[PDB]
Amino acid sequence: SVLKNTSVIDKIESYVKQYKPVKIDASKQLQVIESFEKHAMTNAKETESLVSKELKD
Amino acid sequence: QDLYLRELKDTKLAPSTLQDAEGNVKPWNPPQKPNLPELELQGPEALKAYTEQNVETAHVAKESEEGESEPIEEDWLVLDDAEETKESH
Repeated sequence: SVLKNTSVIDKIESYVKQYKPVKIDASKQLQVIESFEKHAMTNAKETESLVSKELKD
Repeated sequence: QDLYLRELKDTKLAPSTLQDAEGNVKPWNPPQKPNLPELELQGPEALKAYTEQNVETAHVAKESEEGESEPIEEDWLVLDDAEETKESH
């Protein structure tokens, strides 16, 4: 309303509203992210099993 | 009194056609119409950029992917390199 010669704001306001759903998130990592973890379980438990055995040994 | 009324009347003759009405302008040789409402209506967007930021170009964000979802050829190499580091660690 500060502009008495508006003529574009409704177009611009609609332009914001038509692109109001800009873009979704990208949660694509659901197979490789845990593959880093599957190596993480493998090596950590390999280490933990060894150190637990060796500390008593 | 009249000397104010007549100049008040004068405000209803010379500038009445200027902005109060749209009868162009008598004293001026250049016209008043093809400057502000057609040439300078795009003037604000003749000062800024057109068809890129007035349209505003609502652009889809460029999508970035993960590490190509190829763990086997790097995780073991990282694991092999982890052996190299921990010897130096």
